[PDB]
Amino acid sequence: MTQSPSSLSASVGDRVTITCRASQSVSSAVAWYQQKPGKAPKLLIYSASSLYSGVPSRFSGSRSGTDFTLTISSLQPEDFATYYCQQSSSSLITFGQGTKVEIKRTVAAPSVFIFPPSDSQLKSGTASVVCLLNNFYPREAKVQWKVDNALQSGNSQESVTEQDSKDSTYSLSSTLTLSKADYEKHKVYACEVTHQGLSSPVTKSFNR
Amino acid sequence: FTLPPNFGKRPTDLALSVILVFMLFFIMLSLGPKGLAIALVAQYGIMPLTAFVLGKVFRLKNIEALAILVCGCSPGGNLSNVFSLAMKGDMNLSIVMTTCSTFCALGMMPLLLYIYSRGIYDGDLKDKVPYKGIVISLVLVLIPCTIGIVLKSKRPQYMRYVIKGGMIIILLCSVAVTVLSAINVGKSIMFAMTPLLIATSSLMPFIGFLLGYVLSALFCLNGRCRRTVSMETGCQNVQLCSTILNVAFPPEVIGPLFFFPLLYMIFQLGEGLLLIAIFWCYEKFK
Amino acid sequence: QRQLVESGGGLVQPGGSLRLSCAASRFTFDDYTIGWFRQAPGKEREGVSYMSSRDGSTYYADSVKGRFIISRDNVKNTVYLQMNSLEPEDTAVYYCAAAYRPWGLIGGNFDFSGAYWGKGTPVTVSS
Amino acid sequence: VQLVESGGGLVQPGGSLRLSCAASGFNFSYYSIHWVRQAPGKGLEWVAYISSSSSYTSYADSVKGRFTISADTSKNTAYLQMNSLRAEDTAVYYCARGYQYWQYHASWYWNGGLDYWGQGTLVTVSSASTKGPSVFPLAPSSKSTSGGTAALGCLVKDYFPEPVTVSWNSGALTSGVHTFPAVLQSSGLYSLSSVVTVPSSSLGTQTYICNVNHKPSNTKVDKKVEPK
Ligand code: NA
Ligand code: NA
Repeated sequence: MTQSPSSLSASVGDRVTITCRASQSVSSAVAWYQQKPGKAPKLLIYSASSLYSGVPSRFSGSRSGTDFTLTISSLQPEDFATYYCQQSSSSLITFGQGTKVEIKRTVAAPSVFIFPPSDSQLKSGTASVVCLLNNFYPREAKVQWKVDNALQSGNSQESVTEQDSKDSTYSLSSTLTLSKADYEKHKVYACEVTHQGLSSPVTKSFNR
Repeated sequence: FTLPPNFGKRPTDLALSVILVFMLFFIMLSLGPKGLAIALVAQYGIMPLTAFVLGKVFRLKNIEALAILVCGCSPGGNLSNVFSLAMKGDMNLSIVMTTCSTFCALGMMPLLLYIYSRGIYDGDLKDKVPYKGIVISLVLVLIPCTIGIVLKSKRPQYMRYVIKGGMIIILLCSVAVTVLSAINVGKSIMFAMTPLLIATSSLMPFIGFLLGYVLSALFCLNGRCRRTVSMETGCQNVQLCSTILNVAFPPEVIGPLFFFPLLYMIFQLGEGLLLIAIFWCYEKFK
Repeated sequence: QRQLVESGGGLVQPGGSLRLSCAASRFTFDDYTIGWFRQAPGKEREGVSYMSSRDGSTYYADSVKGRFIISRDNVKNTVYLQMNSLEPEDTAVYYCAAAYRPWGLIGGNFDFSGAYWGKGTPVTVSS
Repeated sequence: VQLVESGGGLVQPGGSLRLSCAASGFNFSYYSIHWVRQAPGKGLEWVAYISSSSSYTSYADSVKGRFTISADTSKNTAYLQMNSLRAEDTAVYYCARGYQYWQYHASWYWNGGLDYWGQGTLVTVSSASTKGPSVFPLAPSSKSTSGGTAALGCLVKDYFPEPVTVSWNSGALTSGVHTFPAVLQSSGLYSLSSVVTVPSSSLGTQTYICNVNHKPSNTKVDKKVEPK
């Protein structure tokens, strides 16, 4: 199961359609589940059309061609979760990758900040630098680390937070890890980020 | 025509299943190799086969034939002990015959029921026969039978009073069960005493009596051993068969079919009495 | 499972009809009380139609009364369940039981203890 | 209907853990018990199921050979013996219900689905020992958008296990408090960063304090953050 959408943007009161194709000749009337962040999944539609007992009539399931679709007519502020499709194969069931429904928003220009490593961490023996992104939309962004105009990969690690409840905006922070001998061999550390909201890429650098 | 509501579950239904078990304890307590190994062959090779042939010949229903075969699979009863003494047989040897047949029942009755049940039910044979309930009863009734043997050996003096006490307890309990079960089942008795069931209840003990004698004569036995082997084959444990049918089987499947052992007991006793009278008259007027 | 086999289940539109079957493996439904059950995801198994097959007594659930008709075929060892005017809430997996009752129902009640159970045939009623 | 799972805890990569699913409120011989796992930051993944006995029992390709599922019809409990766990088995294991014969009913028009689910016993697999968190301040630069918006942050590194919390000024400030989710490190440890936004003019001439508490380690070490 490779659901065509994986992160769809929509707003309250609109209609949404989530599709889940059967990449096999064993199509078995996919069942749809809903999973809220950090909660157990709940059955929504079984046999690809029938509504589970207690599910609102809003939820509906169709089958166009060989693709199974899930349609929500009037998206309520409680229907923003992850939806999976399950198919019973020969002797096993397989869930889909899952499609996440978020809240739509206008594009906001990302704000970049950099913080040099503390002098207390210097004596520890592991220097770490990090460049942080705050209140940027949409979530799709690319961050690169450039040291002395050189491209480095594999030492980076970024964690994105959930959509905020008030403004519905994310936040990104990528951190770099370096040894205590390699960190002192370079003069300037620069963080490069490309985002949809920025007309031109911006770079923040600090002198060691 | 129908069965009483909540049949087999009322307190009056549960009490009757308890008096039958309290009965069988004293019935099997009051009872305590060519000639002895021949009686087992004639009892577990002729009586179950006769019970299976008669049901097919009379075109009995499946449940009635299963009850018939269950009655023909139980071991010999204690009536042969008195019948062999009354026909110049061997009471002492007929007692060990009955005890050995009872002990072999635990391992032979389920085996014979499993073999002959395939001749009654073809595809709907699963769960028809409660093997676990039958073997539990068969291994539980071996306890009174063993304590009866060890009681007479250890304390022979009291046994003369214990046997009379048991003989007087069973006689009243028999009426207390024949009345209680009849009241319990109501008018459904006319299903357990149909003309076909009555004919099977009368032709079975006679066939056993004749075939045991014929087989014993075929094996070149003495006139005493032959005459005790025939009536050890013909007489069966009607009380143990009734207790099994009333307890192990579900009440909804058997219904009033656990009353057939009594109709078999009266016929076997009547035919044994007639055979004893015939033999004694033949001996006197010879 | 192996004693009773169900068939006829399929996808039908709301307002249509279909008929199931309960063919016995190798025996007759003479001393038996057949009964159709159904179990949908979220609810537990419930009876929809019984039959005494000794006197013709029939039980119908209050949700299928007037729509579902249970019958028997003495010459084919099958029991049918004609389901007319199906509604979207009728979708479930329909099973079929058979309890050995040579003497009929116990007084007037439909018992199914120690009964043969089929594997069930799903029925999806949707547009 | 209520499904309760238990038995999930920390275990080394190669140990054995037995998960139990206590079922109540329904006939255990009418339904099947499934085991669905969800890795952190990943989708659902079916593992195994058992109806009543070993005849109806199947496993996924990724757990075939190691895991072994068993059921106890006496007390309505299903077991999942997980032998020789690898480091990719750290996930939340949900217990679900279904039809007794779901493979027989599986066709182009029927899919009963997983009716009732459990809560999820998170079981982690790591060859590391628990340790207290390490706090390092993130001093903002003197030219980090001076005169307007300013960003203050904190970094927590090398703590085990995952559960940890961070408080800003003893939980007396909420003006843009972001706590990024913990990320597993290549060395087997965990890291977490907390950041806030502060105004100009000497950030309100007050010293921010970073109350970080690690319950398993009972560690409440704290480091001050100031511009430099
Ligand atoms: Na005897
Ligand atoms: Na006998």
